[PDB]
Amino acid sequence: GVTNPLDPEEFRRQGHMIIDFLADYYRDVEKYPVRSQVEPGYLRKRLPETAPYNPESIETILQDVTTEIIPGLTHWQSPNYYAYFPSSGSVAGFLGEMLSTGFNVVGFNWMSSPAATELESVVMDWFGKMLNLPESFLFSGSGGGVLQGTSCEAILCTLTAARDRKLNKIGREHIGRLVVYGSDQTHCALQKAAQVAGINPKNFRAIKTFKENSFGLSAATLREVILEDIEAGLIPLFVCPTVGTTSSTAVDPISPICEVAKEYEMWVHVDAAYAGSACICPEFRHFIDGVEEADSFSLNAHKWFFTTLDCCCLWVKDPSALVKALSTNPEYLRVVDYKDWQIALSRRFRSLKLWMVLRSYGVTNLRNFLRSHVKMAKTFEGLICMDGRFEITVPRTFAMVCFRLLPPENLVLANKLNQVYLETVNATGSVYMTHAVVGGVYMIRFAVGSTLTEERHVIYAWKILQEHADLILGKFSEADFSS
Amino acid sequence: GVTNPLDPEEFRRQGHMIIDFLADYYRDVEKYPVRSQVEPGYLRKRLPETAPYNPESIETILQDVTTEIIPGLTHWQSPNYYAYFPSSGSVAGFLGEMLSTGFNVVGFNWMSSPAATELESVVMDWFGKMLNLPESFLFSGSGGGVLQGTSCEAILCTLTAARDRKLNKIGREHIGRLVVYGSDQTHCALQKAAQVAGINPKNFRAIKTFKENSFGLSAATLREVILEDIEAGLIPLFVCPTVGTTSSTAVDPISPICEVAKEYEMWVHVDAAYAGSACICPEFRHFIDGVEEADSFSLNAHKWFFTTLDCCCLWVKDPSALVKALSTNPEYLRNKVVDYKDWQIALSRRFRSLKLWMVLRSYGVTNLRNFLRSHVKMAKTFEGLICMDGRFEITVPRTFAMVCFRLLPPENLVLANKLNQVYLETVNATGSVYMTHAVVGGVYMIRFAVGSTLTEERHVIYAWKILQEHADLILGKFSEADFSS
Repeated sequence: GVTNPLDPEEFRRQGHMIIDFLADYYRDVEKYPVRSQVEPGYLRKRLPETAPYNPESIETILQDVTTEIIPGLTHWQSPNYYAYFPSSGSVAGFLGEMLSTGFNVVGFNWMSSPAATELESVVMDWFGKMLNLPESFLFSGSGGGVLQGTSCEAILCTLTAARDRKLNKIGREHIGRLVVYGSDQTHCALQKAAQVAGINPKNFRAIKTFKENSFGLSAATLREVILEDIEAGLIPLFVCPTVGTTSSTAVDPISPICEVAKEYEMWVHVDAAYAGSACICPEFRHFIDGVEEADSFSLNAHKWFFTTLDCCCLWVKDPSALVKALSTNPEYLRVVDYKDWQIALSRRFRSLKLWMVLRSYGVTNLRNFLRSHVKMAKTFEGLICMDGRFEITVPRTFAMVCFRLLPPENLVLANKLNQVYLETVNATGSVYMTHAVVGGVYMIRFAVGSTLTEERHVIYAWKILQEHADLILGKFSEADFSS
Repeated sequence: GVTNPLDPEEFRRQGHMIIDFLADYYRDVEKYPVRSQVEPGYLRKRLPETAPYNPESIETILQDVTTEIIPGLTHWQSPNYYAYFPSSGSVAGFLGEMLSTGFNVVGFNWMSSPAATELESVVMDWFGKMLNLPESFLFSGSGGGVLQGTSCEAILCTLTAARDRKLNKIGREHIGRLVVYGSDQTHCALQKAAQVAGINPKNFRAIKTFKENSFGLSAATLREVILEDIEAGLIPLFVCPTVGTTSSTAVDPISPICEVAKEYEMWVHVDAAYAGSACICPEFRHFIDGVEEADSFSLNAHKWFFTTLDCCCLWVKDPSALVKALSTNPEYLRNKVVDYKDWQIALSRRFRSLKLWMVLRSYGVTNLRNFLRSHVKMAKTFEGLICMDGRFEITVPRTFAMVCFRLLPPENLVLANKLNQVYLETVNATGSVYMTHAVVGGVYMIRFAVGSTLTEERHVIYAWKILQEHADLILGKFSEADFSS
């Protein structure tokens, strides 16, 4: 009569069906245009306006996924996807999420599933030791790590913990004097966290960075701004140095910044959402030097660690600061209770993803995975440098190369040349790159991180960039870009 | 040579293994004790202290899942799980997450995956119309809906939107005077949202409720507290009436609450995290009457709508109020294609619309209505068995598929509370069933929440049998001195 929506045999049959559907997708993803070519509003036209009253077959639904959903996808998993930062995935990460979705437990507390809490603390110590984090960040020592969804939520929680730590000493009425510090390259997640956490919009600082420092935040500039804020009656609270900025993969020097922060009793959060995973490699560990003097450190394992979206790894020195700000149990009372470390109460079993990746691939293969991305980007950088019509705009640090086509007021023309040039390349659907404007310079970003990407795809992307460079420069007139 | 971590054939091979592993789990879940019986710290001692340098096989990991992970699980998917609220799942919803994790796109904006944005707006209109929400909550009309992870996140976003709307008019310096209003039964997600949003802790209100009103918030009591706050120089900002409270599934009357809230220009968010999905059935739609006068409305589709953890559904009359607070564009550009990241906290959004789309299509409105109805019937059946046993008592009216009850002794309250605490823990310790409790109005009561998808009538009857046999056991050897401590 009525089949249970979780019937084991129907789960088995349809599950095998979708596995085959997805394996075919990874096999054929290259045939699709990378950036979706549908028009806004395409899907509402093709779909009914109301839910169906009677059930539809999984066979019919899967066909609609092929005809209606897949065209409206920008294929982050395409090997020719080089936009933004990678949606780094893997078989192991996918299986860990499906085991998490299969068990479907709610990690509201330890008792709700003890493994969903204890496995998280183990793998965060695993990951932290591979990162060579100090014992002050590990359960092994005096710290701790927590898995979250995104970096914005992680930054939000460390910010409220920093806010509550200061306001509980000086009074809640001073919230309108707290200043949050970033660079003009810091990701929009910091400003959003400050807006949600009640920081005054006029008290967010995006400190100017300079080409002479490759747009990394100078501690000398940070101290100048703090003294200005202190003279204006404000209270410096929070600074967020970034390793691997999203625009140009700039790197803020953590140790000089923390030195300035301790003088003014400021919380330091190190944002390494993308590049942090590379410090698993000994030759890249120097990029987070000085993290031992910071209060919190975060990276997105879904960006450059194969887990699949989403898995944010947050290490803190003082988890009590998170609990004091995020727990709802009375202030006096304020086993691990992870819900008091983050926003989400109905936590997902995210540690399975990280556990699967670490076990299925091991430290050695994971290092070489990240190294292969960096090496393919180093090759792309070498190909650019051998073509005198191009220019590397900032030093490459982690697997992303920023470059621009040069023209054969001059900056505005060059910027327009690269916007048109990039746009014709993306319009082919053969590859996908995004851009950034750093120091007034419109530059193209080539971020090699898609798991399916091999050297032949990077070389193929170089061929298309060269062919389109031949096209635009061959018929170049500066009046065509002087508008 | 090393194989690509996303190799299609290896994905196919290992994927089929997990599907078989999970199907075996659903087939055999009844054999495990529902509440995990491990000791704290068991896992750290069975697992290595460092990550392995060399790869391990999926067959080895899977065996470790069986011997190390599964024992440390409390099986929310067990048909004998009646604790808290359900972790409502289904085949269709699991497959939606599978396709979402398989495509693994990032819904940062419309261009990053147009389908990941447009499908969400379609299905939210689908669900909203199934809930008979007014057009002011739909994209067809004046409003819109957004999919988030959890209701606390959804309440936080809605609260900061209400905060910014007020503070943009009167000035940011008045944040220390804003007051957030809830009942003493309101879920702690509201208080957590107020703590994050910068609301002063002494300006959070947990207004007292009374057994005479089944612990629903009285609009007259709410108006009394507001006048006290106004007379004390405070600014009432935000009230969150609940349909289906967590402890006793109480329901707050929405219409008179917004009437009070309209008088003092307050934002109203209707929290229906658990019970909200039931109102797609016309005979339960009356429970959210008055939502036409609220500003926002939320339910957890992972709680009672089969998606899977997690899927929170938030409808708002004015999405621009969310954009004004959550956008990082400068304030003059927010002051004017959907960009869902500005409706919520998450920037790197997940393709959550697949889950909801899959559930709605694979089962349809009629079958989905009957799924929820069957849970209510089974709970009403459980309620009937309780009344026929004179040793038990129903403590609050049953509203949506959760029954509150307690064992009665042969103050009396302290002894009765201690009796039910011992009684409940002895039942949960068997591992045959799992139910949690709540102290409402000074009364310790046991909660029986029928929502796990695999739960059938035989499981509810089985749980009633377990409760009766323990009742016979506790009361057969009853002595007042055994509980008067």
